[PDB]
Amino acid sequence: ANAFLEELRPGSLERECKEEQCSFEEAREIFKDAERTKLFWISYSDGDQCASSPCQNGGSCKDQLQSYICFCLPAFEGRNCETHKDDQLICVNENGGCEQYCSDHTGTKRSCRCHEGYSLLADGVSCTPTVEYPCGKIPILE
Amino acid sequence: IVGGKVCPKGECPWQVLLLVNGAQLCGGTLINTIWVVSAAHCFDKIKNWRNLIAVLGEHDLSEHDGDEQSRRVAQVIIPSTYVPGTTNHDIALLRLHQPVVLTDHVVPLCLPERTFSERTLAFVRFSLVSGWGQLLDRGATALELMVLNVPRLMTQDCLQQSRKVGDSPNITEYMFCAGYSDGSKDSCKGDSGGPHATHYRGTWYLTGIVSWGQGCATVGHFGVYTRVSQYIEWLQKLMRSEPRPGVLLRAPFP
Amino acid sequence: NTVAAYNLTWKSTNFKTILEWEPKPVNQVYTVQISTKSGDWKSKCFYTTDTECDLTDEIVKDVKQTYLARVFSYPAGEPLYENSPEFTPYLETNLGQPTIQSFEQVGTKVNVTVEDERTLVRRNNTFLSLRDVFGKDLIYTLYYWKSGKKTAKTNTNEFLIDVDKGENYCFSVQAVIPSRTVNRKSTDSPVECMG
Ligand SMILES: C[C@@H](CCc1ccccc1)Nc1c(F)c(Oc2cccc(C(=N)N)c2)nc(Oc2ccccc2C(=O)O)c1F
Ligand SMILES: C[As](C)(=O)[O-]
Ligand SMILES: [Ca+2]
Ligand SMILES: [Ca+2]
Ligand SMILES: [Ca+2]
Ligand SMILES: [Ca+2]
Ligand SMILES: [Ca+2]
Ligand SMILES: [Ca+2]
Ligand SMILES: [Ca+2]
Ligand SMILES: [Ca+2]
Repeated sequence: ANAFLEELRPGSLERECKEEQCSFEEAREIFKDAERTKLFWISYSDGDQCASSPCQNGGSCKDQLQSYICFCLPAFEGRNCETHKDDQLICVNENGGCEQYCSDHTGTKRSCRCHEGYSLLADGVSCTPTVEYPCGKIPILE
Repeated sequence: IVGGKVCPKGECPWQVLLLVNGAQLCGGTLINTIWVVSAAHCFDKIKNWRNLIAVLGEHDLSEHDGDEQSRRVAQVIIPSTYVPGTTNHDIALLRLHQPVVLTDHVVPLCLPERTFSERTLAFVRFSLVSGWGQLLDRGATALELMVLNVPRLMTQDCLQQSRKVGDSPNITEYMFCAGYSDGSKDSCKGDSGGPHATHYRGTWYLTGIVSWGQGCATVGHFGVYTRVSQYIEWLQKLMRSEPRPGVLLRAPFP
Repeated sequence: NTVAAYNLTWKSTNFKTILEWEPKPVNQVYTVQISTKSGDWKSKCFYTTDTECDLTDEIVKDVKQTYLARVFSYPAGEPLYENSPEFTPYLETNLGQPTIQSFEQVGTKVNVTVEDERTLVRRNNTFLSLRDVFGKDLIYTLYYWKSGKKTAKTNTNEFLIDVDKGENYCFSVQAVIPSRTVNRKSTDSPVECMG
């Protein structure tokens, strides 16, 4: 920034650009050379994208050049940590976690079922054979 | 099978061997103790209808190790929409006259329900294909059961990566492609009707019936299989129906 | 009816990989699938109205693997779909802009340090740094002026250059993966000068 009698003093990157906010001329007045001022400026002007605080649900944000990078906690994902993995429990997702049959539900949680000759365990997703020779099993290997 | 391996005795327990007048006909898939799924095209020029035998527990065509069981087939049901000599709706359902006995070498493949197959089993890449068919185009048949693992394909891809043969029959919504385009591996004549089983979370399901292809393992052509998922309820409705007299039955589809 | 998606682009930096595509949904929704050349297809972004999908958690399970993805279009009232180009994380993911951690003056020699910017690759909940992922494949390049433009190279995160005990030098670094022929160099960091 420029004050009454400050520009009588030679430029300073801390004082003028880090301490105070400088302009392009002021920076050029320091680095002197066009390209040197360019190189500094391309980074000095292409702001902190993390300022809008774009990473939701706990993710951390690393600013970039006209962009940023979000690092999300384990249960989230997406460009801004919007997706909750805990909410993706639908049959079109890993067969809804069901070992065999998965029935999708609107307001209710997905419900697993099984094939004849098997029974749903207590965990609500596994199926155990109810008969000696259940269908999709190779006896010699099982 | 072209480019497969001999399935070890007992590890392809749902494989059935269809015989007519004593001769080797087609493969099949045990779905429970009384029913087996096969291809409609195996019956196109069959005259001896009461001379149809289904053999299970079979592995080596050159020996009887007492593990094999055979039953005569009481009924073969094909969709009324199927047109002999053609490609579409190539599925058949056989009612075994007497129920076989599930043993270590005789176990049925699970017939899944339409949505599980459509949205889940449809996405596991590789599935097994087996039978006692030709070991290569016009080549000899196999004596020991042969298996092959083939990667499934969406029809758009199958169409995008195949040599445009102006006479090739269209791949309909009743079938899917699978295998390789480099002429290395594939099902083959003699395997028709046999199973295409997909493994999922510890259990095997029936996803396809070996149906057709442009010659076995041709460059720029995949083998096509019957999309069993489209026939689940049709298969179910029929397995609940009383035995309509006569061996052949052209049931309405659906 | 629907319209197949198009211009599927992979966008990746420090392993944060996101698939983008067109067009903007108009009476249709999309579903994406990912897989390695010969693995089962995994669905992500179910019935999304967005034209992008975060595939990071999938690609970072093996950054050296090659993945193909597809985008399905469903009518909003086999479906249409388009395959994406292939993407091998390790060779194509962009190296973000580096950041000078410090520049200590040791006698006549000055030591400049580049901080290891974190990648999205995880290990025991932790995020590995660019150096834990690329290792010896990562070369950092220093630029420094006093009118002049000198450079230096290091296969670690630190540089030691001879400064003329008489002036305030300036810096700026670049991350470079020599083995590459695609995205082998990153954008130059922010200029840092000695006050
Ligand atoms: C269905 C109908 C449509 C007409 C048609 C036939 C071929 C191509 C397009 C249309 N026509 C047929 C096939 F498609 C067929 O398919 C394959 C079978 C197994 C493997 C195949 C492969 N993957 N190459 C292809 N095999 C056929 O005949 C056999 C002949 C000799 C010995 C065994 C046979 C048998 O098994 O029925 C047949 F009549
Ligand atoms: C699937 As095709 C056309 O190659 O036979
Ligand atoms: Ca000033
Ligand atoms: Ca100034
Ligand atoms: Ca000032
Ligand atoms: Ca100030
Ligand atoms: Ca000036
Ligand atoms: Ca000024
Ligand atoms: Ca920025
Ligand atoms: Ca035998």
